Amino acid sequence: QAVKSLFVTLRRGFAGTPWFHRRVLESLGLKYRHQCVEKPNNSSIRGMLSKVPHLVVIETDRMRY
Amino acid sequence: AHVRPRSATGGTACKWLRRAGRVPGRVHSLPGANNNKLLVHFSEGDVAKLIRTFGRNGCTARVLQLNLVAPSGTQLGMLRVKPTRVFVNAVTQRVEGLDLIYCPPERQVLVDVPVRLLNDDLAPGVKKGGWIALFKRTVRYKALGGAIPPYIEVNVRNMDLDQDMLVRDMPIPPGTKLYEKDYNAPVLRCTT
Amino acid sequence: VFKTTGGRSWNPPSGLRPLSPAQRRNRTKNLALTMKNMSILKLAEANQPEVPVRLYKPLNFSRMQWMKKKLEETRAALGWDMEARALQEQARALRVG
Amino acid sequence: AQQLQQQRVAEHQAWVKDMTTKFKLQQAALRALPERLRVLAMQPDHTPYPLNRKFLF
Amino acid sequence: CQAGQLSKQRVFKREGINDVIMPNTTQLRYGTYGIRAMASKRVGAATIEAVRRTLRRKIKKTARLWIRLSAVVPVTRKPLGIRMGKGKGVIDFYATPVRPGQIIFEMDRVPRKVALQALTAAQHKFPVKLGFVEWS
RNA sequence: GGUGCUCGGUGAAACCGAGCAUCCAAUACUAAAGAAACUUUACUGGCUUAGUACUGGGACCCCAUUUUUAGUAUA
Ligand SMILES: [Mg+2]
Ligand SMILES: [Mg+2]
Repeated sequence: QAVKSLFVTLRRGFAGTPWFHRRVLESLGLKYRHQCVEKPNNSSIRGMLSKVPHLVVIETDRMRY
Repeated sequence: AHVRPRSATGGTACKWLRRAGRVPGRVHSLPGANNNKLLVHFSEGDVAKLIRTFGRNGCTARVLQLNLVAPSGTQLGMLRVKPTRVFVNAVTQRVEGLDLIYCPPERQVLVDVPVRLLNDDLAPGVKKGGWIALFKRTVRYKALGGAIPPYIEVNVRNMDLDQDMLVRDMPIPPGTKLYEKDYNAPVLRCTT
Repeated sequence: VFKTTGGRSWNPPSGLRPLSPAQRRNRTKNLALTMKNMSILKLAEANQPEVPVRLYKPLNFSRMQWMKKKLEETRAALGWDMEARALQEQARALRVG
Repeated sequence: AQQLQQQRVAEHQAWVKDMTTKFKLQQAALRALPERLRVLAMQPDHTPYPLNRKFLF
Repeated sequence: CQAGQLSKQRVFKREGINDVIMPNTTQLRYGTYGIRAMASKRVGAATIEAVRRTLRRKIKKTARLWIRLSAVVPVTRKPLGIRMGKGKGVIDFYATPVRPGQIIFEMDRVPRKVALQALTAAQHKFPVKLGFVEWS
């Protein structure tokens, strides 16, 4: 039941978003809406994701399977 | 006073507790070695009852019997606790916290006892003219756990203008030390 | 938003028009997604394996093009004995193979 | 100069040891006796001196 | 209701919105029956004297009136035809900052029914809402 | 064996000979200052129709733990 990775999907856009949330979304590797990337589970990725929880849809690899 | 242990709260559990109809609080005494404080949540009916029949800023002159209730080894618990600094609101005057102190029958707890003023109707100074002012209402002093005094009755049968009741002379129960004794400040004055 | 006066109609003459149930349904859906995001973050923090997972990433396009340019300018800047020297150890590797 | 400090140090120290021992005796004197005897013992006033006490001539 | 000082100084901010809900200047300290505000509003000296006489009309000589607010904040108002700019205007009137939890009129043992009667006339002449608080 | 208050001694040092307070080798109250902990809440970051749309951080003061003192007591 160990969370090996996370799957992060944009549900919002880039327009109207402040530049620092925009930079966090850039460094997560998300560019377009409805785009899902697979991210590791370490404290760096979790810090990036906790900065922007209202713009993304996070899900566990087991959940996505 | 039915309460529950309230494991982990900040300011968001407290807003949800207040919406759920509960009032938070804690008991702090170091009963066993360090303080081992216990967080608790009461109800607005219980807290309103204490602040109505005993009043706010008073109510610390009694040792209420707390009831630790589960929401058996879970539904058991009764502690002797004394109120300290009930947290009222300054707009709607609702009460948001209790902060009680555990008060076993032997204790050196500080108690803020009120002033009841025994004989306002009869005094020579009050009937020459006017009334009497009460500057130091609720004089606080040390007490014992099993003998906390609910009321302090200052004797006002014989006071006149320029005759003041000082904090130094007050009814002192046995084993109940006055906290501030070196001061000579006017608790009562016949101001006209 | 939040303007009643000033000649520009950002609102009706009444200073707003409050939330229809469609708007409240949309805000409830978005808040539910945000709550599941931070709950999933707490669960992933509490269930992270020791020696965490590294995923395979390729070189980005900038390193890739830079290092292909660098490798192509190694190829022009090689000495005369070099490809025979590489071929000798290439043969010697597969004699031991 | 060692002797010069020794004279004053020995004289002043012997005198202040005498005063502190007298202070010890007057501290321990007034305890085997009831409170009225304390009241006579703890009266902090003195009669003015009679001036007929001629000093070292 | 006037700034009892030597300097005709000037101010920058005219607001007092901050809440003191916990034990923070929320209990009565001089009287036993108190009148408090419920929302923040900067109020002028003329209103303070008008409410003070309006509730003093319902107060006997054996009832002290502990006022808690003193008008010591200069307010600068420009005259009618002055164009916008060219420095700060002259001091016109004195005002006070009122916070949502401040008791502004606290009374002694004048009866609670008469204290509630005085509160109604005070709240009629006052711009922001008023509330009843007692020593209890 | 410890710090000081100063008499002197040289080298400018710092220690030496004295002689009192505890450091050890006390308990029991009171008034100061600090230390770390913490309920509640102000205050805030993000979100925001301006907070029965939320969520993270989080004081000050009081109470309670305790340290450096000083003053008043004990045989
Ligand atoms: Mg956007
Ligand atoms: Mg918050």
